[PDB]
Amino acid sequence: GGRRRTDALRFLCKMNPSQALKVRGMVVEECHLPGLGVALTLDHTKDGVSDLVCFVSGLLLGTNAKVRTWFGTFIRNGQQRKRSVLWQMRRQLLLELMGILPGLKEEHVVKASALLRLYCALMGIAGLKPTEEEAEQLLQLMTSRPPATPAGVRFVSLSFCMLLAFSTLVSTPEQEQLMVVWLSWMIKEEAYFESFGEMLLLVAMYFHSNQLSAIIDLVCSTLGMKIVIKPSSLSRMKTIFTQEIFTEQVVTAHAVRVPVTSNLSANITGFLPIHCIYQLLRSRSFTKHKVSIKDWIYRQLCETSTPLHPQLLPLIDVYINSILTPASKSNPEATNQPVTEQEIQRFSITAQLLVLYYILSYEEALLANTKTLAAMQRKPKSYSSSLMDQIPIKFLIRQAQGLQQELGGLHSALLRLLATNYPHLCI
Amino acid sequence: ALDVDATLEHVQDPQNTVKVQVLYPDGQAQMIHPKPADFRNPGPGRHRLITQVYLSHTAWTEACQVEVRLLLAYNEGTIPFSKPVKVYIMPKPA
Amino acid sequence: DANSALMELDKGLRSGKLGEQCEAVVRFPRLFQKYPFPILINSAFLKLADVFRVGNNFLRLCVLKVTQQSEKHLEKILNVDEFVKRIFSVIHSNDPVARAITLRMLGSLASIIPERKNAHHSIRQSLDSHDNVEVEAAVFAAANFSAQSKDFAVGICNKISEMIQGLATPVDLKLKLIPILQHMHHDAILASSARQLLQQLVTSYPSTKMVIVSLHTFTLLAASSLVDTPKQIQLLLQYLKNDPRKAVKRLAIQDLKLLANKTPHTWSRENIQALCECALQTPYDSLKLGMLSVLSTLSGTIAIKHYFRSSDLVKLAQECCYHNNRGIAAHGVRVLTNITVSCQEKDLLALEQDAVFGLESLLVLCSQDDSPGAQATLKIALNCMVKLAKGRPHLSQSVVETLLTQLHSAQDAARILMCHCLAAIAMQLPVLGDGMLGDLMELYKVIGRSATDKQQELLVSLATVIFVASQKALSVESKAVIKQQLESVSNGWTVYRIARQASRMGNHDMAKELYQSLLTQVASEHFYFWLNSLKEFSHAEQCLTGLQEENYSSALSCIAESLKFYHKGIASLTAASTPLNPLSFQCEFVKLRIDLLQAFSQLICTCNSLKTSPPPAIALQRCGRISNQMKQSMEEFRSLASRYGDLYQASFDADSATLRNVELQQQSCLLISHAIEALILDPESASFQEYGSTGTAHADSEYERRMMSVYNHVLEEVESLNRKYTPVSYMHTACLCNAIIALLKVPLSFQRYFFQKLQSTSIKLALSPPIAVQNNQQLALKVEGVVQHGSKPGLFRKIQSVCLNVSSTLQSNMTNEMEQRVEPHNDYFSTQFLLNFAILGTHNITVESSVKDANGIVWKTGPRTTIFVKSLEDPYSQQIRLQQQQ
Amino acid sequence: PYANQPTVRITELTDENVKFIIENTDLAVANSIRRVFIAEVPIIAIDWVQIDANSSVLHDEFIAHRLGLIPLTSDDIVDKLQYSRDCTCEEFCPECSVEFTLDVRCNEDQTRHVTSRDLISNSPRVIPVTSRNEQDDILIVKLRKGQELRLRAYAKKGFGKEHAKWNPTAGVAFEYDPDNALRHTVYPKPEEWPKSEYSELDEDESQAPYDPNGKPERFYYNVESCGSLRPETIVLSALSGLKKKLSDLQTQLSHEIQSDV
Amino acid sequence: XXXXXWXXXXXXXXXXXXXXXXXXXXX
Ligand SMILES: [Zn+2]
Repeated sequence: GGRRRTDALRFLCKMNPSQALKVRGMVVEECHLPGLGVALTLDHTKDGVSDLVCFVSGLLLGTNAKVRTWFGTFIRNGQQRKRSVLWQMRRQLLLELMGILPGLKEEHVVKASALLRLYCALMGIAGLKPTEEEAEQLLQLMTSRPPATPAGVRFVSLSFCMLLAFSTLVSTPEQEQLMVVWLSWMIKEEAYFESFGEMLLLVAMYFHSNQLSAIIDLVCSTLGMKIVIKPSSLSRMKTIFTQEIFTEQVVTAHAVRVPVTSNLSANITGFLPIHCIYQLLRSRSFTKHKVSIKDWIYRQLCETSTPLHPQLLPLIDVYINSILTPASKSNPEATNQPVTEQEIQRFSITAQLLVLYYILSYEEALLANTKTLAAMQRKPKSYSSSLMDQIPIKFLIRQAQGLQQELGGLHSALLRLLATNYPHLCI
Repeated sequence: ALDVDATLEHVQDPQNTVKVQVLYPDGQAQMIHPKPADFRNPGPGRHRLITQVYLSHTAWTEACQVEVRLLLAYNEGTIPFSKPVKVYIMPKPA
Repeated sequence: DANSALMELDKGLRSGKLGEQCEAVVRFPRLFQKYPFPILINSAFLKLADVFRVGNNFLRLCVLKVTQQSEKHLEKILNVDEFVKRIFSVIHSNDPVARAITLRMLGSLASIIPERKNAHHSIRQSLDSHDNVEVEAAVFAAANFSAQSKDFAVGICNKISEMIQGLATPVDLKLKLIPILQHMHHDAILASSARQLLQQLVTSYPSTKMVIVSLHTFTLLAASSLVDTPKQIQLLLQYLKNDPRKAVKRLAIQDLKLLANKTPHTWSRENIQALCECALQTPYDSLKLGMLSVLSTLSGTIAIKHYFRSSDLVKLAQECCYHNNRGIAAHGVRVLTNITVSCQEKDLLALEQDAVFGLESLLVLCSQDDSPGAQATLKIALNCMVKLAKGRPHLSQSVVETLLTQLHSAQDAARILMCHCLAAIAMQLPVLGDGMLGDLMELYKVIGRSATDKQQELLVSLATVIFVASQKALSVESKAVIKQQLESVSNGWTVYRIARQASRMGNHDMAKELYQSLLTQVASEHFYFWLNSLKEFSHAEQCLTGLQEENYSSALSCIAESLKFYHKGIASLTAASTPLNPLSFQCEFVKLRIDLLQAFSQLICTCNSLKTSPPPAIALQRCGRISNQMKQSMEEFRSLASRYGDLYQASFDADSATLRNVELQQQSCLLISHAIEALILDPESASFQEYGSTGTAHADSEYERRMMSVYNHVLEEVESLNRKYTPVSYMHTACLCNAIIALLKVPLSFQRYFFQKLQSTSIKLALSPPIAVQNNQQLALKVEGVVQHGSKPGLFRKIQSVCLNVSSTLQSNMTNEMEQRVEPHNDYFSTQFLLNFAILGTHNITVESSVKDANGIVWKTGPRTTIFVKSLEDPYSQQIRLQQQQ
Repeated sequence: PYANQPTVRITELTDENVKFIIENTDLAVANSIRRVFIAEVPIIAIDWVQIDANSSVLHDEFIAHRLGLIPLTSDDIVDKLQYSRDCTCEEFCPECSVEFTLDVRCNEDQTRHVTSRDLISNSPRVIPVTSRNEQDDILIVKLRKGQELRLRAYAKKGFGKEHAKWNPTAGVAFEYDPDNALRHTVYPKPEEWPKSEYSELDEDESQAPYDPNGKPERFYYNVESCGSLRPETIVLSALSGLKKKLSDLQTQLSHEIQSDV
Repeated sequence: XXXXXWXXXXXXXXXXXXXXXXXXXXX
């Protein structure tokens, strides 16, 4: 019933090649005979990437879920047959893979990204089990060296999220060591952190916290689709980062080299680097590995937009605790220009209010800590009284009153600090 | 039974024009004609309407609503007359 | 949890420390925003009132700030009496600060306690207190309560009057005390008494601050209470022409500006005459500019028709047209342009050229300076000359010519605005485009790299006016533009915007080249697929330009090549569809274009199948298979018309231009269906008096002009060839099959909704009931939805009613067809449906969300959410039913 | 001084049992969870039988006792139902009870098996478990010719602390420390003791080395349902019920502290 | 001032177009 129809319509489209892929369009529209449409887009390929990759990427990744399920069931049923148009598709896709693999050229990296996300779609929805040659060529394409363009950043992000997504395509120690040497090469690279470094740091935090559930969500968000991963497949992946690749020392040293989220707010949702920095400061990791977080905290506080992110106040609180705990001493914000200049070039009012909140909370922590510190004289390191004269506390809380709804609990906590510490400003 | 109290103001002939509409959550839009006996007239241009309208339907899985509305009828069609008012109704099974 | 967070910030207000207590108080508005539940807002407000009653004055001020910030939530507390009573208990405090804070509470709560008489008495008593903060708070409370209650206003009007003429009251407190009379807009006699008091008050206290405040509150009373306006306008004009202070004149000017913005129709001719006479004999440019701003606001309304030869307004506009001040010149030009385009009398023919040359002089003055204030006057002048060109068509040639002559000798930042003006003019009058192409192309050539920041905007605007001006294609100018971008701009965003404008105006070969130049510049593969699809669409529309005339074989070749490229493009376009911002409109529009082109190709195949495949052996009927072929073609084209209509109804976020484009495509396929019907199927039944009343052809674009010209030509050919031939005719196939060529000769225009998503709105539609319901019971669909306005909520349209249609289809038909038009009140709606399931089994129900706008147009936009309902039977009822049946 | 952070790993989910592991919690919490599994998860069971006719060889108390032990489907209805003592009706009402009717007359020479198919509910969702739409039906009584059983039964809400007919579980398998690292039990001869199902030792080992710093965590469960509730619903309603008991005790303790102070 | 200028009035920047600008601008 199927082969005769496929041969008849392929002969008809051979007789009329002008409307040949219009019949592929009717195949997609009617959701009948998928292999016929595959043969139609294969037989008429005699610039860009190719038409086949666009066609099946649109099938698997389109808005229409019925077409996606129909093509996925087609590929799933075609896998069970003895090694027929599905194998022609796979051979064409493989020879397309070798057409760009060397690192990659700066113009072929987007083509490689599109092919790689096509393989994502195939192995995620279709249940396609790649061959040994397919897996070897795919992994060779994983470990390429892009020219560190934003296209290259997208390329390495997709490759890394596929290593997380499909850990069943290595199965060999040689591809394992190739993977980890590529990972170390990507880690020691500096221009990638301008992003990909946020993803690397966040998945390192998630394996250290043994989450392995929003790892799936991050992979699904980066690939842009839902895949069943079976996190027991990621069990060997966790031990590679946890014990060998992303140790606590190197993730702590990476935590300061990641750029801050520019103009972060409650509008910028999702799991941000500020959350990972807050989790590390909760565990006192920076003092445990002698890494300076003062510069990163100041740079993150200096760039904030008019809605208040809910993580900023706990981050400031745990940073102050990290300064004043007897475990060690994180360096406070310096008394000069990073505070005086910050409260004079055109810094945001939320930045000024956050710095004022940090200063007043540091004052209360100092006054509630020296009763039981008994550690060192340089451990408190109190701010100068001449500095506080340059801080318009009443003025800043006056602006904070007018933007109460744009701040989460910052105006409230600043009011509490003012009422406890400066009752002469609360008349 | 549902009791209503309508404050009709400046109605020329409320005896034969003012009608009560009950609208169930389904398509039922039963239209009730009040009798002239309970169109009280406490003043010039002021009228009071006190009817005990009657509501019934089979079982509901949840207390939905009912829509009670006064209507004005003319010699061929009817137009909305009062503010739409929602009343909660819960027909429990026997 | 809501109550858990309420207890979490409730435990802080017995802390004893004032800091944690004010913490607890000021956390309340965030709780109100998170949990807007009346039974919980009630308890929160009652304990806020309790801590107000027992707390110190700073806590009371914190409660006041919370109450001010939560004014929309305090209408839903419903335990008003005890809450207001426990706040009001500390009006009797001997502390004047506490009394002041309570008066500010009462004024803050005046929306929910009008006609509350003890509050009125407390405000009246506190207005006579000896403490300044208490009197100021009483003034604030009186201003709030007078706005919300007319019984408070009628006595407080007399009280405020008697304590204004009371000289024990100081001047500054008088100044604070005048604007209470603004809220006298309740009764006509109340407003009249307030106006009499204000008239005595202005002459009684002729201080500059007193006259400013009294005139402003008199005009706010006159604007709010509408039966005061002509006498207020004449009072303002009298004080503008007689009072010598500049501040009083400035308030009179800005106040007449407010009254002209609000109610321009109530201005008499005498008021405009008096304002013009004020503008003639003033010596100050700062006052004349404001007076001309008021007159230019009045000029754009119907007050000119009430005003109307050469009058004082015309002479004033001519005088201020030639003024050394640029703002005065801009206002005079605006008045002249509004007078010119307002009517068509014989007197304005002289001042038409005056307006043109004043526009040209303002262009030559405002272009070479690059001042921030010069760009505003330049925008005013260019908008005025756009209005002059559109309102009156014949003189547009001189406007275009002076823009072209000014373009070569102006600074760069001025050139973007003149390019915008020239593009706005050229889309309405197409005959002016081709004559200005050479000068604009030379201007494009002489750019090179002679800018660094405005170069990108100037490049995209000047390429835009090239594309609008050139109705035909480009041969060497395209290569010169390509070389200019390649040498100058490596920024691919400028290339993308220029290609976007090219595909907007139908220059598709240029767009194809620019999209080929852009495929290596993107980072995400999604934008790569999007750009590749755009490249293929532009290539296919370029391939459609090979239709010369009457050649149906070359027509088939060009349509086949265009179809090949165009659904290669849709193959690469659906790969760019994302879960977040999918390419839904683009995919539907491209699919409809594919279907239209395929139907065109099938119809040309039927043209050829007239002469080929001769008629059957039969002694309408006796025509062969071609009768059924045109029947199927008519059905396909009518289905295409319905699908273009449902795309129109499903868009709802497009411009007027994109909606007009979709309507044009729908009219195209409707025209083809009617051309089939009226001269193949049934010429006798069809061809009624379908004479389109082609009067004011207000076609906004050149593409629209071409489409309606093609429609008129094809309809005239169909009417002229209605019954002149037998239904199996060579002229019928020829005229229809050349109508195909005439329709496809004009290139397709991709509009803004294809490229930019503005007014992103949707329905969440979170319904609440495979669910199972008993056979005897009726299911209740408590369906609710929230709309999601993105950025501008009402940029093009606004939702008036959300029409929900729900129907039930058994055996997962359509028996529970229900409809309810619910109105969302806070961008949220909720209604409840009653669905009956007598037939046992799985019932697939679906719910639609149609949106009716302010104009009454139905837009089918909402999701089609489906849930399955199972009708399981009671075991007792099943046993009873089987016993009764058997 | 604060709460545990317990984790759940579920190793087997079936319509008849749930087999899960709770880690990082205390032994008392785990044992109380098991006790609420057995005793304090409310289900619907028959607790009011009116016998109208009983010609069977089994007397009325016997039939009523057997009817009480028939499990009924209780999912998402036991939460809506009030307790019969707490409801304000005079007799039973739909808001606190489910009415059952049985009327079997044996007129044939063959023995009539009165089963749970003959228990006819007035609620479509509270039905006997064997009547769900494989397994046979719970036999109530066998009837010979001439014998009949007509009765009206009312099924109400209760928990296993009152009567074992409201116990929703069959077997609550509970384990901790399968290798006896804590030496909480002391084998005189550990060699002859069989390994636990959750044991993590080799065949040569008999028990783990003694851990002096260890506490009981990693509690192993196998909650087999009798069919009245889904086993996952049994666990969820047990956690909710223990939470509710603790919250009620918090409320009464707060009132008592407020009244005393 | 054209009422239908696409490049002008770029205050209503979308999501796809903003990302496209960020991707094709700095390149
Ligand atoms: Zn009851």
